[PDB]
Amino acid sequence: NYIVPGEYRVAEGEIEINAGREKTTIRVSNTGDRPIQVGSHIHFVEVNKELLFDRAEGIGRRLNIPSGTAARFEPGEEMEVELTELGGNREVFGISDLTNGSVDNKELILQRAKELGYKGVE
Amino acid sequence: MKINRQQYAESYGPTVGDQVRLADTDLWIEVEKDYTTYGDEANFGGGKVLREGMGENGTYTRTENVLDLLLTNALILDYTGIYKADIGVKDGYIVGIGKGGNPDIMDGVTPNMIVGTATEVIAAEGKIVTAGGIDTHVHFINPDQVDVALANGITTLFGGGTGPAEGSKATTVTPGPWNIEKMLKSTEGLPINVGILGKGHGSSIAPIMEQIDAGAAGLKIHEDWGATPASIDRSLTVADEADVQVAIHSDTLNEAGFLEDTLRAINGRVIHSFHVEGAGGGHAPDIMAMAGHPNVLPSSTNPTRPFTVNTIDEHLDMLMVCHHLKQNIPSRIRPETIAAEDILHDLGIISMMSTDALAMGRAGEMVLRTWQTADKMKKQRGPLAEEKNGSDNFRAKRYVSKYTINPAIAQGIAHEVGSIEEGKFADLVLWEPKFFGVKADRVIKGGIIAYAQIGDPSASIPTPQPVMGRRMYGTVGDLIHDTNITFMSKSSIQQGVPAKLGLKRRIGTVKNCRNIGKKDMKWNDVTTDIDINPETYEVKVDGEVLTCEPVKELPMAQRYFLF
Amino acid sequence: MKINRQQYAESYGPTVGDQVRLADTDLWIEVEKDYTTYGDEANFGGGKVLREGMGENGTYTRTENVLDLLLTNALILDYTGIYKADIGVKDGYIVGIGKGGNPDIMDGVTPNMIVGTATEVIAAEGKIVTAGGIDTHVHFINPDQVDVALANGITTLFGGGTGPAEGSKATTVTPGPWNIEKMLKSTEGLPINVGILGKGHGSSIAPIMEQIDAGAAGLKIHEDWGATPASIDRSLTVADEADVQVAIHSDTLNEAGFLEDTLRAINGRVIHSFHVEGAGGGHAPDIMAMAGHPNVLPSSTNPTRPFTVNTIDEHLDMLMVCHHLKQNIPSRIRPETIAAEDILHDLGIISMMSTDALAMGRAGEMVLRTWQTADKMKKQRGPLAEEKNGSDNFRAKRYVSKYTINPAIAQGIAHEVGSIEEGKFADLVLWEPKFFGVKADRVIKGGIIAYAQIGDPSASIPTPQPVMGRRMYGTVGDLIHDTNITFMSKSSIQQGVPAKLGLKRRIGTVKNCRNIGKKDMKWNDVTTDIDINPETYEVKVDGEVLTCEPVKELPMAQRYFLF
Amino acid sequence: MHLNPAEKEKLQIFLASELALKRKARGLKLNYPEAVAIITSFIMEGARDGKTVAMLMEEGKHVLTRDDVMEGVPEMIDDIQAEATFPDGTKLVTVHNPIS
Amino acid sequence: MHLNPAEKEKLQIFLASELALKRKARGLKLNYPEAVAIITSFIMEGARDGKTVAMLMEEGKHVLTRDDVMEGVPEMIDDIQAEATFPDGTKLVTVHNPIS
Amino acid sequence: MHLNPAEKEKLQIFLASELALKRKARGLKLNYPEAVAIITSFIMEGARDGKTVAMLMEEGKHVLTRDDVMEGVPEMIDDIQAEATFPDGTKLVTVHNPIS
Ligand code: NI
Ligand code: NI
Ligand code: NI
Ligand code: NI
Ligand SMILES: [O]
Ligand SMILES: [O]
Repeated sequence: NYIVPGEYRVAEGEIEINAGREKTTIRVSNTGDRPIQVGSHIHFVEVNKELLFDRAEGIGRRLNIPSGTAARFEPGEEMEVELTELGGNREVFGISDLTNGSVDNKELILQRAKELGYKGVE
Repeated sequence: MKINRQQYAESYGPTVGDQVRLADTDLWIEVEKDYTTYGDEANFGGGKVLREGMGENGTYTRTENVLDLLLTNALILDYTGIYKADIGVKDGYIVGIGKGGNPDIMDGVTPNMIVGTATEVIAAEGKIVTAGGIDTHVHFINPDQVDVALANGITTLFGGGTGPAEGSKATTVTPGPWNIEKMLKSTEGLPINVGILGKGHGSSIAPIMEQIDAGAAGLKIHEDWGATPASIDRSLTVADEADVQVAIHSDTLNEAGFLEDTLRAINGRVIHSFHVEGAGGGHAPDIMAMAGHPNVLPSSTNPTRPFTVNTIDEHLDMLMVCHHLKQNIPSRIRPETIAAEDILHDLGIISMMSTDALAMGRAGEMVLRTWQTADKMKKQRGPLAEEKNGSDNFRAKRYVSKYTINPAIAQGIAHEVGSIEEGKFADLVLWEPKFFGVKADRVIKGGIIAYAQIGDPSASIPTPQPVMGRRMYGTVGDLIHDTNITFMSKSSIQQGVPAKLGLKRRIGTVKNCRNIGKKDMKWNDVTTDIDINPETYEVKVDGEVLTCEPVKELPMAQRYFLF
Repeated sequence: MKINRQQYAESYGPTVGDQVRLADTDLWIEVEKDYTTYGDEANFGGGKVLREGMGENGTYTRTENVLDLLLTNALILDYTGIYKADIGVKDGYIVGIGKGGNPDIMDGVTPNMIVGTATEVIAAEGKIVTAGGIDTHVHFINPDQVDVALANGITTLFGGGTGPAEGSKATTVTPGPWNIEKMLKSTEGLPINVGILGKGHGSSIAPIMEQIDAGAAGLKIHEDWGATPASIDRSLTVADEADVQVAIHSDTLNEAGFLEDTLRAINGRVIHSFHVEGAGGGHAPDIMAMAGHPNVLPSSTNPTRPFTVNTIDEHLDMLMVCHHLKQNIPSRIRPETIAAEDILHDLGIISMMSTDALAMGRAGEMVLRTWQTADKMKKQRGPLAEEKNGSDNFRAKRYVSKYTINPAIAQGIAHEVGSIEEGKFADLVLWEPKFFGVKADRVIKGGIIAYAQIGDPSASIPTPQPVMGRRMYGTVGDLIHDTNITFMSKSSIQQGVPAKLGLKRRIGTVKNCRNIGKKDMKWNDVTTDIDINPETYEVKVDGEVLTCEPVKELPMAQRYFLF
Repeated sequence: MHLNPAEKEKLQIFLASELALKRKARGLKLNYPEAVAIITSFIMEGARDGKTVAMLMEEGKHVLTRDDVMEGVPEMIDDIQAEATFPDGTKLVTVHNPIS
Repeated sequence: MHLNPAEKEKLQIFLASELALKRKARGLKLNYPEAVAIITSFIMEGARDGKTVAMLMEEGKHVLTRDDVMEGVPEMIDDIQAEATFPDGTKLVTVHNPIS
Repeated sequence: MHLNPAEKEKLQIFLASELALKRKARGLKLNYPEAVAIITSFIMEGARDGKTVAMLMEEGKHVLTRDDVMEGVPEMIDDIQAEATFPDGTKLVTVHNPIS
């Protein structure tokens, strides 16, 4: 009976994000001496060079976290993250210039990654 | 990974099935559907989604399906539905309602709603978004009235007047070619859409028609100019030829005829009946019977809305004042018709609200009183039969229609304004639910913000006190031209009146208002036999007695207002 | 006949060797030279010198070397010197700095500074005169911000925004051709010079370049749009081809790279680094190292300026608020870097001030905080080595440069504005010494007063209460067009954008900003190795530790301000 | 606060009424604008208190009397009108001949 | 006086706060704008007194309590922000959840 | 009320003076604008009282003394001027060096 102006009465239950897309768990280390936060929608293979992880497993993927949130890595911190698949056309342009086209081009992405010193390529 | 609903709603705004309270009323609206793809919601800020190569496309030029503006996560309340969507705007129009972002990486993106380099973002998560209000009973008496209207979410003023001249103070009339020209030029400086009514009075065609040709968007028949059978007939002949609307305030005195005489003069033609209840004017005591006819588009003005303990006293007050202006005031102010007017609104028999700004009505309280009325009817009658899920969605759509789509339809301007639909002009109002219908957050005119509740201009951020309504960049310099529409008759546009006067505003064409009726009033389309007892003023609808009582208190009042 | 110095200064303003206190600070400026001929000083009023046949020439038409306006006896404070001279203006530009009057009868009259029938007089004896301030970090969020900027002596706003849209509220960006067009038209109504930045974001050239062609004067890279290596690279390629400046707010999150990655993307190209200290945004914790590089033009925004006892608490406040807007806020606000920023200003390592108006900075406090900073450094470090005569002239020139000439140079507009030099536009601010840097006396825009602290408009004279800032005739009707400049890219001017939009303001060309660096920053030209310890945030300059402390009180504060 | 235009304007009426009441408290006969301000602000504060329109129409005739105002002021003021937010929304109060 | 734009605007906040305090003194539960005005003016007068930002952040949570205001008003006010001139220049005070 | 532009503006001076007087009453040394507001409003209320221009020119030198104001404020204020409606119409009062 107490009135809170504009209040919500939300329905029961939970919202599943990124439903029906493959998920993948990987370990990632911040080998740098400064903190790194990573947003929900950056193509994961194109993150800061000093993050060490299996770069191949970042291709075609992004963090499986609520839209608009970010994972945080303190200097030296190693931790697991869960990834989900990119959707739409599964193309990436710009950001770190590793892809600039289909995410299917795995060898091309890794060759560019390795040449520029993104840690964790084969 | 799942997000519970409470946290979901506080980050992205509510989703299907969630309900939101309108201000401090007991009305609840429920999200009917949501265009989003869960986990691909758009949002803007540090480490958020609308960033280059991510939710923002880095490839496409502005023509390539890219928006000028995305409102993210809006809860739309409209005659067309109550639902969650992103709203995309381009060239000052709504081009897409759906899901905005980058098809590079996101599923479910509406093809013409790409966020690109050219896109501005307004975050509407947690807000309600409605069409701008369309006020079709405006007296142009004091330019200060425009900000009053904007602050309560009104974006179009239709009416008449030359300022505080007695003609304009009594009637929504800009009389004659020269007054109309002068006010079209004045309009160049008013940050709101405008349409101007000429004097619907004359016994020859030409003195009337020449006002349409000069740029009027419609006519007003008013008793104070002689609401006689001749002026009614000539005005409707003019309107049928020019495709504009006529508004009527009929002969309260019953001097040349009773209500049946006015209907006979109208002769089945379309007409907008102003303040149909009659406190605002019209055949005493039975004008309100107008609202049962299929050719009548019926509006209320706002001071009778809704029926409260002070209503009669203040209207008796208002009648004393008219006597003191010595206006043939020794019947007029009737609790029976004002009470009934509440119920007729609820039943969909009166289709429209309007202000009567500065003549007998309040420029900034059309939207406010619409919701107070809906809330009072829920309290007294309970949920409408048509409701379900425990929401008030049906009543909310019937009421939102009264001040958005229905006035637009009646005026012949619904192709441009009056609803959140693709292809319509981007007149949009953002509301915090806590202020809904009371004080608008941001008023968008033609895709640019025109007015906003915003704080100290010297501060590090815009939220510190004092937060008040202020004109924004849409109103400054030449942008006032591009963000606002002057509505005009087809003949004045064909005859080149805009160029002849130097008008720089967008010119809207009035059309398709001779070929409509009551059935075209969205959610408010009821025709019926209204009986008003000549001796007791008792109101019947199809033989059934209508009865209500006034309330002592309203929501959307003393919790909000400093005076 | 001789006049002692005290009386001389109180009639004509000070002369060589005299010193003046800046407001209530401990800073003293000393007159370095004087262009006058003693006994032939110009002045205006009953029985004074500028009268026909005497100090006013009665012979010459306006073209014959005659001024439109003479400021008499001005004490100029400028990067070019602190000195006494008359300032002559014609066709809205400064044409002569020297000695004005009538060569008929006076010695030493600068040949093009004749007072004739066509000449207006402003008495500047006893005033300090500076260039108008150039604010290159403006968010266009609320039009009320313009008078705030004028009242503190700012005459040019460079930045971006469409009003209180979240994009504009976070970033100095007007995105895309249509938003840029709309804001150029809005600009027609704003009584201040303006230049607009587009969104410096994209992975193809064309979506970015099309904003320059539409009329943008520069670009802004902002982390909230994705400050990635791609957007940095594409923006600088665009800027190198279009000859406009790019401003950067880098990736605070270090998401795609650390500071060294951003420098690598920049690749030795010119860039303006915004709020270089980093509280305002940028690579945590070390962004401030930007300010050591020869290709970086570094500015501060104003809320960290200078370092005080409340600074951190209020910024911690500001971070809470960002968390509540839910902006990825569980490092950022560092006493070590804010303290160091004080000293870097004093050393000439940070070249520019700016506001960050309404996003994280105060529209009316760029000039105010510049002097508070200079004053704090004198109190803590003492006179700079370079000083002599006991004056603060060297520090005053280094500091005045930060908000006048250096922003102009960085933006590519110093041929028009940014200093009191012959050939430049007559944007001039008069200050009473007692109010210097706090509240401007009169702001001149293009040779006409635009804004003034002036009293009761109904009074017999203009000085009775209440004295407040008010817009003057320069802002009214069409004169607003002639007294203010819209700065635009060469390509938009070449493509006829002003005519295509109907712009009537003077159009300024942005140019010569790709071929500059740190060395071009007047009095503020230091390059060095800045080290920021990743663990302790300790700041070193060429291996030497930088350390300062906050102060409890500032001048130019509670003595002056009603709130 | 979210002040709308009328809320901002009406602060002025309260302010003028405070000024006038100080003038009355130091013994001055009040003038035309002072008198109007006092009675108007009385009405708006009355509505804020939750009184009815009918109550304020009566009470408004007894806020100032002729001995409180300068010669001619009673006859200059034929009516005073004010709109304010009552518990049941905005209503108009007109006080006819407030000072005899 | 040399009033700048903010100084002129902020006089309004002080005025609204005086109005609200009179309303509270005659026994009314305060509304949304009245409550905001009171707490805001408290902050600006506090800064004029020379208090610190930290002090005003604490004190601002104890200027009005729920029993001083109408139902729902505590929950309508999530924060109150004000900028004012401290002895060390202009600073921003934000008071989170000022009324419980 | 029929307020003309000056009447509306001058309400601000009275308001600033009320604010300043509250600040003085709680023990603060007054600043430049506060001091100006106090002396100006004193003059306008004086003229409303029916004092002469000569009286207000004298009295205006004794409304605030140096111990009432911050360091430097006496020397910042060389004159205070105000126009107001005397019983014989609008006149200008100038108070030279009001604070020593
Ligand atoms: Ni009518
Ligand atoms: Ni009307
Ligand atoms: Ni920034
Ligand atoms: Ni900024
Ligand atoms: O009306
Ligand atoms: O910023």
